[PDB]
Amino acid sequence: VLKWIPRNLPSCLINVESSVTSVKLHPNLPIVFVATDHGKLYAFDLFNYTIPLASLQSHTKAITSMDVLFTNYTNNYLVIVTASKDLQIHVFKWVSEECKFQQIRSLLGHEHIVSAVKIWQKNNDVHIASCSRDQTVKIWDFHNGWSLKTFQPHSQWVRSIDVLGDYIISGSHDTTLRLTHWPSGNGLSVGTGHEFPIEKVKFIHFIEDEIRFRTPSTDRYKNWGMQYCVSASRDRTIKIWEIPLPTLAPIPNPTDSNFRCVLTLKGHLSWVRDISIRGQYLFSCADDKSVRCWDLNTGQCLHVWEKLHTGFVNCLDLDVDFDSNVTPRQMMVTGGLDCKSNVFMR
Amino acid sequence: EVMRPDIVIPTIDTIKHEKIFYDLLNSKRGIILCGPPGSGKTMIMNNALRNSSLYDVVGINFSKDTTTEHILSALHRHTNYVTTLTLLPKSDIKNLVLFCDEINLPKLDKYGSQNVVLFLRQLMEKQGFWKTPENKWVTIERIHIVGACNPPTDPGRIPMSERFTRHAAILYLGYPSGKSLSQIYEIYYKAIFKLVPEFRSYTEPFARASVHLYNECKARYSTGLQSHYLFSPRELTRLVRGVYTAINTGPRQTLRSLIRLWAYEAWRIFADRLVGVKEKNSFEQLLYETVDKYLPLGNISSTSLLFSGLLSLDFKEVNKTDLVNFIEERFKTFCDEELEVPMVIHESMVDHILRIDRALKQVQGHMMLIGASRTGKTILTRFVAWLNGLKIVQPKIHRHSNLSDFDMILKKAISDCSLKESRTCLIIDESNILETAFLERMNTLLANADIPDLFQGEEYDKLLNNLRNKTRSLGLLLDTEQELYDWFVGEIAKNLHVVFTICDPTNNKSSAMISSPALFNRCIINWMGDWDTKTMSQVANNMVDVVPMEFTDFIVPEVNKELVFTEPIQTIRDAVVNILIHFDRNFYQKMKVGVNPRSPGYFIDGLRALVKLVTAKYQDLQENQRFVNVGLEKLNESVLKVNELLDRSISLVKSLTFEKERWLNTTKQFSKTSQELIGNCIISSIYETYFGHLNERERGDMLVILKRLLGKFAVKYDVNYRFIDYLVTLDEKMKWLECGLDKNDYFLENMSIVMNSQDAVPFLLDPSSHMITVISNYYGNKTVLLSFLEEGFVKRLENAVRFGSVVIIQDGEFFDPIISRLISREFNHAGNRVTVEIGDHEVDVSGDFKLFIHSCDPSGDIPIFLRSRVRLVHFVTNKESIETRIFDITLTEENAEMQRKREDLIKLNTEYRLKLKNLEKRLLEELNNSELMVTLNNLKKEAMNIEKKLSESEEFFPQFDNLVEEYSIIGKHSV
Ligand SMILES: Nc1ncnc2c1ncn2[C@@H]1O[C@H](COP(=O)(O)OP(=O)(O)O)[C@@H](O)[C@H]1O
Ligand SMILES: Nc1ncnc2c1ncn2[C@@H]1O[C@H](COP(=O)(O)OP(=O)(O)O)[C@@H](O)[C@H]1O
Repeated sequence: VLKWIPRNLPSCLINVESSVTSVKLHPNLPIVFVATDHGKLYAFDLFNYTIPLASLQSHTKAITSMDVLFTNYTNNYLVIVTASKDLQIHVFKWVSEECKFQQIRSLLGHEHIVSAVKIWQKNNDVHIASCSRDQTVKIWDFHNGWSLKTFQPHSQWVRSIDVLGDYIISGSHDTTLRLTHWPSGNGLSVGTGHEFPIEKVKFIHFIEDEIRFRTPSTDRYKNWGMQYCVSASRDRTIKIWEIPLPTLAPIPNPTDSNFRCVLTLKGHLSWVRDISIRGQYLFSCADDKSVRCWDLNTGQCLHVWEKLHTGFVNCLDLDVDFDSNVTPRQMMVTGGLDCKSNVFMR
Repeated sequence: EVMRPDIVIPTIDTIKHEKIFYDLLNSKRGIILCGPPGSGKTMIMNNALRNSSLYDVVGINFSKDTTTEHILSALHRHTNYVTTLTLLPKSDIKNLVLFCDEINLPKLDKYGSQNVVLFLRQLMEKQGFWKTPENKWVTIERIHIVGACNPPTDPGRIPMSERFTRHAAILYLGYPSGKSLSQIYEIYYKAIFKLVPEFRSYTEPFARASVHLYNECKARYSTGLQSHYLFSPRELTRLVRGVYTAINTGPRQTLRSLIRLWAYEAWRIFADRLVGVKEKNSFEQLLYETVDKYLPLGNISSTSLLFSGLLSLDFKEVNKTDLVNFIEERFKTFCDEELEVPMVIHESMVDHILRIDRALKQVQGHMMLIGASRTGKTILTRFVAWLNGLKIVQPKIHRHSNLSDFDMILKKAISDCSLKESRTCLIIDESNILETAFLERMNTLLANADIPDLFQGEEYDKLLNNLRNKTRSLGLLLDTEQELYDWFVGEIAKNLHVVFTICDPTNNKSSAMISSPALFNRCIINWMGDWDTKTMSQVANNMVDVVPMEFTDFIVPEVNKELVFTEPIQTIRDAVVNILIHFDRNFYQKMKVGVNPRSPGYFIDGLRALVKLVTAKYQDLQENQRFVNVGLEKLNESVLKVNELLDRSISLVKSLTFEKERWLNTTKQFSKTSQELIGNCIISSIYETYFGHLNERERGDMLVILKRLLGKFAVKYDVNYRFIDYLVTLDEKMKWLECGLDKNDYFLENMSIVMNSQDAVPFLLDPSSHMITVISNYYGNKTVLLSFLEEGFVKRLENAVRFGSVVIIQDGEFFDPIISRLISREFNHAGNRVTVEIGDHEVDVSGDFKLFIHSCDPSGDIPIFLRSRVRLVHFVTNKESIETRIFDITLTEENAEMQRKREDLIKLNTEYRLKLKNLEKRLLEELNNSELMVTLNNLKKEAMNIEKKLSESEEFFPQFDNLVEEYSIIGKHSV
């Protein structure tokens, strides 16, 4: 149920007026979300692609990334947050009765182009993460409407981030990664080994089901929360990084302030644009009009999906399996610069 | 082992020369080696000196300006001053050998002596020298001297005194024979082809083919054609190294792939520097003959060989279309990330990107981009460096600078390359070399892997401290000074690639750059030259295919095939492209440019101006026709309703008969003006962008040329064309006249060019210094007057661009290179904000910021970098201006009342005509937005009153005509 591999040909083709920059899968109902270089935010279902569910132009420029989440409360809706090149972040409300888009509010404050967005829920509290060319990651509060933390984890500008509880890792333009503890806002470790700027970085979430890189090593490091982080850059490589253990407000160890080359992998002909984790397999694409599936165990490209897009292919993602509230269904969507998108079913 | 420069193949001649060179060293006798470039003097002495543990090599390269202090600076890091004075080497066992390359290069003074030659003969004959700062005699004890030189018959080589060569044994080395070259390079090709055992039997034909190609290139391309057509075995070693690199970083090869790869390497080694297309075709036929006679495969032209490692993990030939699309997407990303430029990519650009990338991948890989200005030298260098991840360092050399700023910039660049291991591309323009000491620094940096002059003394000590700290950071075990400095120079050689940009190779400074011995034998000369007409066709089609083009009838003319360089004519787009290319060729031919490279900046500027002007004019014409059509339809509907079915409506209908007639006439002439819209748009664009630096006579001549060439390609234009009537609006005309323009149409035309240049900053060449006052009246108190010759000008300009005030910079012939990023309009858009880099710190652009450059010196000195980007406009007085000014002066000093009445009447008449034109505009707007009848009647009555006033005012013109006829003799004698 977790070893699903996509076929060699998509069953549906999505036509978009402009290039697709980001996609996201609805964890509950079969609806995929489509970007637009013109700045539109589409809504497409997996059975009738001939007509959009909704469409609007709220951004004067193209968008960079999208993310969704269905919140839970022990005391219930899907929230859409989108960042664009118009110096603003727009948070949208997705209704299910009439299946339209509703605008909640717009976030301002970033000095230049915002690029990545992360959303998480913990202790019945939700926040929105954000990084831009202002070389500062800014995490804001959805309910309060004000920022909660702002710090500089890199000399140059940060392109991609991810959040796992109280830790956040940043991917910048200067070929180095920085792990920072969010409530304290201090750097912990640095990672060298890259020669080209990072495109997207995310954690290797712990799963329980025998994957080498998705299991803890020792009891204390199991209690740390996470072991590995996966990062893709423009040197056509995706690198797996071993996080050193800090002094545990964590304190950086002077003798353990450097990362380690757990596993580096090659095989892409151009800049690896995105990464995703599903079971023992890692999915990725690049500018070489190809989609891959790299096994975490042997570190070898199992399947090559060649020439799915005439131009560049930008975005792909899977369903989250580490979260109990989200069922990891066997849906895959890929979006490309050729103004077309491919969705894989079964 | 091909990449290692210390490898030799022992032949008879090599071992003979090496043994006698070693014997002459061991005799404590001076040695001077004479031979043509590439003979192998450096090779034999390096070979003879690695096989000895008793001698050490110090490498000095002499240029046109080398002094004694350079020879001293190259040795103080190698030698210790001891008082036993005595200048001993730092080592106690090994001796020292002073390789002085190109001894003939240092020049004579005005009294026929060379300083360094006399210093060397003092070093050998007298065994020492007098230390200048404290006047003491230091005795050289264990330093030998080795000279390498070329025969004096070569150009740039000057005779050497016999008092020097008395003490120096002389050996002559000629070029190796063809058989020896074939043997040596079949050994090289066997070493290369060890990687491919399937084709190990083709080594000898490949080597003989390479040697034959070398001999035919050396015979055909001699110095008599071009000053840099110097070929040597070093070219063939570079060919071999490129072949090895492309084999090593490539896939499994076939025999056809080997032929194509070797041919591409030969193209990039031999035919990079070829200027004329005839020599390129000669090299193509020579390659065909060499392949046919030696290695018995498709077309082997330069553009048909596109080898690249961008599209895969290995170096291999790629298709054209996928490479073009990949480069277009990468360049869009580059414009999004580093700097935004409106550049479209063509095939020769793709080839230039490939060869620049090929050179930049190499260790110790430099460039000399020779070609016209605005060709794409530095922008493609930056793009290739961004693809490779290199760091761009453009030196901040400006006016009021000296060697100290260049030394600090190069020191910081070397420190970043070595200590910080930051891979760096260093781009040197021809305008960044102010003095010949700049060339000395560049030559020392390229010949060796350092500059010993900068880092000497306490600078040497802090270098040692920094390098020990960095090496201890990297965990490398080394203690000696020699190993540490070898690591230093290895890091410098590995992580630094100097790229040279030359715009005018005929200039003396650029000739010194090209003819420099270390800038020639180490760099990779890349003579791109002026754009060929195929490139112009590609860029022109690619930049006019995005506009609404086909909206009128077109008949393809029957023209000669030879004059058409584009695809066969099928619509007006190819006709427009051919017209623009042909006019560029004719303009550059008539200006007597000679063999000088021709800048395509005029062509690109005219293309962009045509695009924007035809867009604006078509929008305006479509809007005007829509308004006229809906007004006529509304009038017809109202007339039909009145006929089918009260006094005010009837009066309005009857009074608007003239407007209906005018609307019908404009509707009838819409077809005529749509026929001629493309033609006069082309004429206006070219007339704005090409004729800015021209006088009236040649402007009229080239306008006749443009009209004839436009009628040749069946593109219609306006027979009664006039640029003032087509661009200069009446509101702008009155604003300019009240701002202080002359009544001459030449000056209004020039200012119309000045204001209608929103992309390029205008150059105001006004000797009378009147345009400064005019523009100061134009922008009111917002304007500011700066100067290149004043102090604190940088801060004034920065404050002016923060506030957004309009800037006029005086003294344009003293151009300051710090504003070069403002000149090329390199703007970084910070979201809604625009920022630019001036000097050393970035500054914001407000949006209402305008830049003007003024110069009152005719026949001044405008650099080609400044010349190629600015809309240079001459303001030179002529016939009509003299006549008008003399007439005005004599009227003012004879009868001022009549002159005042005449000028007031002219101003009132033109104001009344403007009010009339705005009034018909108001009637058209009111009828388009359909109380109203009473307002229309009032406006019609106002029009009638103003027309009657003008008719009454037009009764004094014959008196002015009589005054003109009376004072025309005074005017013509004045002129
Ligand atoms: N065994 C050999 N015999 C003769 N020439 C050789 C041999 N091996 C290499 N060469 C050639 O000699 C050249 C060395 O020339 P070089 O000494 O750099 O010229 P210069 O004398 O102007 O410094 C190399 O490019 C190489 O091709
Ligand atoms: N193929 C092209 N299409 C459009 N513009 C071009 C092209 N090639 C060059 N340019 C123009 O040339 C400018 C950059 O030229 P640059 O490399 O700075 O010339 P140089 O090296 O002589 O200073 C750009 O502003 C661009 O407008």
